[PDB]
Amino acid sequence: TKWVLHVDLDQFLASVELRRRPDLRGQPVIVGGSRKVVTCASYEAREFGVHAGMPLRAAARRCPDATFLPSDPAAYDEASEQVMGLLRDLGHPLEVWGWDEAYLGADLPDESDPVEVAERIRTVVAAETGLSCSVGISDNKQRAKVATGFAKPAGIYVLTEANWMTVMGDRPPDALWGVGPKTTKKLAAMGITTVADLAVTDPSVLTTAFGPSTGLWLLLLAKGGGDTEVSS
Repeated sequence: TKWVLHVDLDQFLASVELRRRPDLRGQPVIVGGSRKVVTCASYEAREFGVHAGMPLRAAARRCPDATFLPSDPAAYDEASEQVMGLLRDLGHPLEVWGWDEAYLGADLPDESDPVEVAERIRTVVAAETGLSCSVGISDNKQRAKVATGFAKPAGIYVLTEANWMTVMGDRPPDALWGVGPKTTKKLAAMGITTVADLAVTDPSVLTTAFGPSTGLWLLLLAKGGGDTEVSS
């Protein structure tokens, strides 16, 4: 059996800063750089509606008691390379995206539980770097990344054909990875508001609205499919 695991570091920039400044643990921390915007908001800060991308002044308005730290890219680079090297050295095909994400493939004995590979990944990363990460598990990239959302924070989650529709069916199309807000507004205008509805929509409805290939890709995503090749 061929599996795909997606690894995502928890509140990466903030976590790296907390190494350098332990006193701040458990408190609203906001990292800001490049007019300056939020580059990473700690989970505590997010409870106040603060999110990556927003201007710092607007962030201060929402979380007056937060501690603002200057962005330090070179430390984030270093911290990421360490983690990525650690992932690569496990021997599986690996594909790195940005600083905090990676997809890795694992061809496993039909009986082996993939969750064990995920528990070792979490342990290695935590033991060697102090950082927590979450791991999504499936048989393609997109579904694995969606699985990661349910694993947050500091967790592991498995999404396959068995539980896919039960977990996703009633959610809006934008819960799918690869389907954004603009596409889901266009879909709402055509009377399509859940993943289950999109999954059984007639191909022609989608292809005339989004073109021949995009129409079909939306069906594949909604059925839980996606890219299967990781390739290092």
